[PDB]
Amino acid sequence: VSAGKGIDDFNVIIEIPANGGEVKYEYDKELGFLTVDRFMPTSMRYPCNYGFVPSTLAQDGDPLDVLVLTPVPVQPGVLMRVRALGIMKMEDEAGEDSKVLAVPVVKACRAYEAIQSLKDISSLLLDAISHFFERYKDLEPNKWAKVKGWEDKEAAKKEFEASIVRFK
Amino acid sequence: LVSAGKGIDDFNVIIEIPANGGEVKYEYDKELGFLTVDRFMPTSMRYPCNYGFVPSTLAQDGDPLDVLVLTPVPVQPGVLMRVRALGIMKMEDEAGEDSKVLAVPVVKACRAYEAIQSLKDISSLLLDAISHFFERYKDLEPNKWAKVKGWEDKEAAKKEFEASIVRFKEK
Amino acid sequence: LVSAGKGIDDFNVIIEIPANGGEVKYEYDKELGFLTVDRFMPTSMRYPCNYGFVPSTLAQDGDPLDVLVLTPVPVQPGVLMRVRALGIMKMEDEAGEDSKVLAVPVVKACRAYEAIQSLKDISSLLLDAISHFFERYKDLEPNKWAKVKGWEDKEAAKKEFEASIVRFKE
Amino acid sequence: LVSAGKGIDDFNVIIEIPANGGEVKYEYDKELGFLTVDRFMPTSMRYPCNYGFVPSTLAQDGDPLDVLVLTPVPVQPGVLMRVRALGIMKMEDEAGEDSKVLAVPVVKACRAYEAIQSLKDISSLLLDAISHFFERYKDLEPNKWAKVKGWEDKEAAKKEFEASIVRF
Amino acid sequence: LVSAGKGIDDFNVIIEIPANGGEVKYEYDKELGFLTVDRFMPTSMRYPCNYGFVPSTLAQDGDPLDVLVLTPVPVQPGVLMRVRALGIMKMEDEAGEDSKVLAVPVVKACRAYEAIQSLKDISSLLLDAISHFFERYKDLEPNKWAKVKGWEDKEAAKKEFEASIVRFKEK
Amino acid sequence: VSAGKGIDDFNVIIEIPANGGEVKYEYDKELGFLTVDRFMPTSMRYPCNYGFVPSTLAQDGDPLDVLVLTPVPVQPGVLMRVRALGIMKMEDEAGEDSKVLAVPVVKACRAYEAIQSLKDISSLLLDAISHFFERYKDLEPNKWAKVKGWEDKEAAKKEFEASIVRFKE
Ligand SMILES: [Mg+2]
Ligand SMILES: [Mn+2]
Ligand SMILES: [Mn+2]
Ligand SMILES: [Mn+2]
Ligand SMILES: [Mn+2]
Ligand SMILES: [Mn+2]
Ligand SMILES: [Mn+2]
Repeated sequence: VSAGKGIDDFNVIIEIPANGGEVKYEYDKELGFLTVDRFMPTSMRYPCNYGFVPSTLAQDGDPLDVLVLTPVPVQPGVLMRVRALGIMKMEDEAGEDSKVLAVPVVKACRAYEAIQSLKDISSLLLDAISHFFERYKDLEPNKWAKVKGWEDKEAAKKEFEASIVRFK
Repeated sequence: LVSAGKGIDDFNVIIEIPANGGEVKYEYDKELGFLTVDRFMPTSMRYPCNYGFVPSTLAQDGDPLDVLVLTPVPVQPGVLMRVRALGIMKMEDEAGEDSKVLAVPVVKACRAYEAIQSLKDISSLLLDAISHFFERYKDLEPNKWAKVKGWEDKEAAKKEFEASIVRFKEK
Repeated sequence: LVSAGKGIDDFNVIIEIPANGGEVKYEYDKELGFLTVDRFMPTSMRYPCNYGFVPSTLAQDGDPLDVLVLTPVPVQPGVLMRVRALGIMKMEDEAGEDSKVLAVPVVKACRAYEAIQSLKDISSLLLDAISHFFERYKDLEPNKWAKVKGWEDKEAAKKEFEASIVRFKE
Repeated sequence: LVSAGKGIDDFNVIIEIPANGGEVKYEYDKELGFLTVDRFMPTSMRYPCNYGFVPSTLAQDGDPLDVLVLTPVPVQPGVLMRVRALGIMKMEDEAGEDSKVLAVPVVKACRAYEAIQSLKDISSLLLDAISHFFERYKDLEPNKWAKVKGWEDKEAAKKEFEASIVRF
Repeated sequence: LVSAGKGIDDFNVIIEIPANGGEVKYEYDKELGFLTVDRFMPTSMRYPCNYGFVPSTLAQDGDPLDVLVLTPVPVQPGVLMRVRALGIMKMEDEAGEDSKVLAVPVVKACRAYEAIQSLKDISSLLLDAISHFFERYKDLEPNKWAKVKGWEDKEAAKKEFEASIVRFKEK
Repeated sequence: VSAGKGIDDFNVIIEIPANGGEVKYEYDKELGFLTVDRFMPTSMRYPCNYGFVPSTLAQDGDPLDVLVLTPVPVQPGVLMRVRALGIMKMEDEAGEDSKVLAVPVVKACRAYEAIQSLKDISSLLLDAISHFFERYKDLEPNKWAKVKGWEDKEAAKKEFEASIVRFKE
């Protein structure tokens, strides 16, 4: 699967739906199956859809992670075309592991057409997202996470581009 | 790789939208081998039944044959079913004519529907709700519109089905 | 395709029906690479746990080994997971012996079930509800029936497991 | 407090268990004016239709008349609705005879079921599913049994309804 | 006896239908003290927001004043909440006037909507979806009719609110 | 509505269902309605049903808070009979506001019949519960909570009885 055209139109395979999280799925490219990663014994729920960009490689060693805001949750395993608004910088027990924040391309979501950059997102929503990643590992032995903050679309673009070159 | 099936009485449909869904509209991409997001519908309308297509077919629309599938409960998108046609809904939108085959699961899959053999056996109010949905689900989309002409019997459905298999074969 | 896993303590399962599902019975078609509708259940019942099969195995009924998977929340149909067996539900139906392994996610995947290590750690009522389900869910289907012999330990589960793999490899 | 309604073609039902429900059984406490928890049920059985009672009636078992209500979608427990009878399910359990009126919403409330005027209008397969539920849902409790004698017409339903209003 | 509340910036609403619901429509019965079933909708549509009424008010149609309430997530039918008006949707049905106040929760209850103070703060796409719904939701119901005229401002909502209180008091 | 019989069989009116919480309901005794308190900004859900014991009065000025563990979530606004397993001690912005932990009476839930004390509950569940009340007001200015710890049924009973007294005055 291609990574997509670019930062304004790239592909994302959804692993976890908005409002999900009690079970964490991970896509297994080798087997071509959506797989169970872990059951999360906590009261936290994903504030948005969660997935990765195919044909990319982040420092983490996994494909680039993506957070996707949508009007309603998307079924895990589904592929969708999105555009970046910015990027969330964070680190966990493994190291640095930022997540791009995206919405669907205009062709797929007219309701979000007015949302063009990170500033068009309420700080409240960003706070809730940051809060989720700050705390969702609280009850997991040996696991932790710290959100450094948010950066703009250009930062997202750079990490996206660098992610393409790192792949192949 | 997936056959259209045996015939009008037992053919394959891949479900893209579950009954009562539509807020998010999925579409299967044969090239990628993934169910994909087509669009998010901003309208208050919801699909009145399951919606999908017959693999290995080609309608006059240039897209695989559309199929509405009535079932006791909604089916998960991305799932393949065996169905049988009861008839076909004729309509027209901005892109011209279009038709939707109306089907139910084969008897083996749904004994409860065995007595349903034709459009006559479907609640007139259900057929009306299906018509209304397609009449109305494009109301808020710019440069798009739709109009339902009427319903036609199983034989008409059979003709469109057979023809769509031919078009596919010749591609 | 997909291996069965390494052992009775750590093997692969593809989920076909989610816990609390069943109104539609799905089956995974390996030849087509699609989850398919098997049939719609006429009875007003629901699966008491997730239901699936072990890839690259072959039970006596001609299908891969059946597996019942207990999880904190239902798993989406079509998903592959890593599990470990607690025991096996011995049963026969209209097509012969078709026993089903009872499993839970491997520790790595479910810390909440770390303490569960045997059937005896499972609620007695739950096991009863599971037996009752398979005894009854085919009531309104002509010529279909089930008789559950009873539950047996992990060792019974292992032999059945390490026997279905032989049939498949042959 | 709350009347039984106008008649067999239009009477009141307080819903206690929604169609597809059953994992938790509610019952309405008239003395407190609250919907309460009755019991949680282990069985994998789910109610094949909505379940409730007619207020201001008295059945054999000392409780108000039981009603099964078929609707296009489940109804929230604790809600009051106006229904019309199609017939009556005759049955006996370990505590004696305890029939249940089968009903649908009045026409003004559900056009969809307008064509359903009597038991004959109900598929025998749905009746079997309902009968099966009440015969099996107490299986996990030995020495607790249930037997459905069969289904009787609207006139038999009307007799029991009026008889139960008498006792009250 | 539940009062209408303090005023247009803080009044009471009893929710009857949750956002995204509607397949069953409920009505609160003050006389019986029960939420009741009004009707089942055949149309394949869902409410674009929560729907309820202001207690201790009387609209021209003999029922309490209708209110549409936008919230972050659906509210359970039968629940009371404190809201503030943004405007009013003018509409008529088969019998006559049946306008509906549009509201959001008071700031105390919903911080996230603090910046929303007038209709212009609501996306026109949502308002269009709401208007479309009320124009079309009776389409399949016999002897019913609806026509949405447009949106009016907070001052208009206030007028209607205060008058409907007057009517109630007048008996 | 009375508080019920005692610590082993008392009445709870449910306000928030297990797995709910996005809308925080609160029962208004004056109006006789379940009402919206506020919408919760965090991406979290109650790890169990939440409610109160009628005809009680805790120190914060409200009826005694109760957490009820059930096999499935209970509809908000419903009354149920429960039995205490223990009590979660904690302070919030409004001061000491402990919450009794309970399960249904045996008649209502025979599956929980063997659960008689906190020891009988998964420690991971207790941790998920403590964590929830520690964090659920994170994005709420001037609201905060400190869980002191879990205490036994006798502790629960003492608080229960003390809340009865306060209500009676
Ligand atoms: Mg705070
Ligand atoms: Mn990563
Ligand atoms: Mn088409
Ligand atoms: Mn089998
Ligand atoms: Mn009875
Ligand atoms: Mn009105
Ligand atoms: Mn409190």
